Amino acid sequence: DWEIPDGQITVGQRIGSGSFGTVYKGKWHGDVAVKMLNAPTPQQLQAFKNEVGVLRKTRHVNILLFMGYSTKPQLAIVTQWCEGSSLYHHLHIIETKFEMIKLIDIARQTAQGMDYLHAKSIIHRDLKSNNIFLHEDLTVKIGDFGLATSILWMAPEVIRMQDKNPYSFQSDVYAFGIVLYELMTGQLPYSNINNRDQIIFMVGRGYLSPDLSKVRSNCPKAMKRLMAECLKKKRDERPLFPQILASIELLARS
Ligand SMILES: CNc1ncc2cc(-c3cc(NC(=O)NCCC(C)(C)C)c(F)cc3C)c(C)nc2n1
Repeated sequence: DWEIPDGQITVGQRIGSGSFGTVYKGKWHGDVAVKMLNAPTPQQLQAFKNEVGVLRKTRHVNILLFMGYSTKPQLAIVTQWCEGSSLYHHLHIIETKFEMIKLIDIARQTAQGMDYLHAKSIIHRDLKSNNIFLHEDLTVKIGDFGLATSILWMAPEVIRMQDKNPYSFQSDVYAFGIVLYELMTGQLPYSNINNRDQIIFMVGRGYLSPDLSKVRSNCPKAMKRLMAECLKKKRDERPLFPQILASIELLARS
């Protein structure tokens, strides 16, 4: 079992809070991250069993490591502690300038993790650079580091919400396409539009899409074509991760 026996965790500094939990740094055989999700309602009890259920199906280096869960006093999920910042932070907050080979490597490791989740029939549903951690500044850890459950990474069919369920291996691929655009541009899509509602309406109709012409000239053609393919408006034109990963792997070998 992964139940952490009671009172073994030394909860330290609070890292963040939102409507759906509070996250702390803890001590449990070393540093850990602890997310505490509250007396708990049945909506909350169910979301807890779901996240635990999904986490415990994963053992891969590019996916954040689940370590256990506590049930009392509060519902809590315990994972490894990550050191450093999200890809979002590096690209758009402290604007780190990475060597092309490092951008491509970030791309590779994210594709590795996603390929993995999908091999297990796990749809992420919220992949964004903010949920890509660069641990030790070198290793990608995909998780969900947010506390609020996000439109720039949302596939057109997700926005319309007309074919519901709209989430699919392919909506994840789209999001990943938006991550590659960030990698290869240093920027978020649609930065010259300052109106959320319109981006929403325009992406969902296919009126607006990421400006691929902004892609750095030192980016390999093959990476640019991969981006355009992932970003495809009609979901089943998008490659899946086995194909996505093989491409990044192929181009890196050059
Ligand atoms: C800042 N460092 C750091 N390290 C580790 C961190 C770990 C988490 C975290 C994240 C999750 N959830 C989580 O990552 N869910 C998505 C998993 C999936 C990719 C398999 C679909 C959790 F259940 C518990 C915790 C503690 C969070 C929210 N933030 C973290 N922050």
